[PDB]
Amino acid sequence: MEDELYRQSLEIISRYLREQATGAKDTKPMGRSGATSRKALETLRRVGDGVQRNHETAFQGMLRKLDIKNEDDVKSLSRVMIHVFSDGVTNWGRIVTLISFGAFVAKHLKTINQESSIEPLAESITDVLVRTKRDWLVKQRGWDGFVEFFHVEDLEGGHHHHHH
Repeated sequence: MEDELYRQSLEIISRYLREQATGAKDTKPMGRSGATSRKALETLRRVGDGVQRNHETAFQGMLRKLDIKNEDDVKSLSRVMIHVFSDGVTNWGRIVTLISFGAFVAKHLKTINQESSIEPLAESITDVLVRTKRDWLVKQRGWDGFVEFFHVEDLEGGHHHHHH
């Protein structure tokens, strides 16, 4: 029921959530795009951790009244995930914030034994991503554009904001 682009992104996000949940690094290969998914994953984990550090005090504020006890709560998280992009602006950092918050909830899920909820949660992250940022993903090469924007394997700058 997915797209090729959906499966690749789903795999990347799925791994990061499982790694954060298990408190360790995973062993699986990267989905579809060997290099793109690799560079995307390592960038996601390094910057996502930082986002969690500064945002943790904020996320816990909602997480306490959320507490996912079944997939239906994840379906509710989807509504929040949509609002995470409702800023109107671009900011690839929000893409990171989406996946980072997903991992932040995922680690809580494994803590409460709800690991089965983590995977459909990762699908929810990818679902909203592909639902609203579909065109941006392919047009700006999403993951390839993500790594240059945050300047990991980049040597130019990535930043080139133009409004019209």
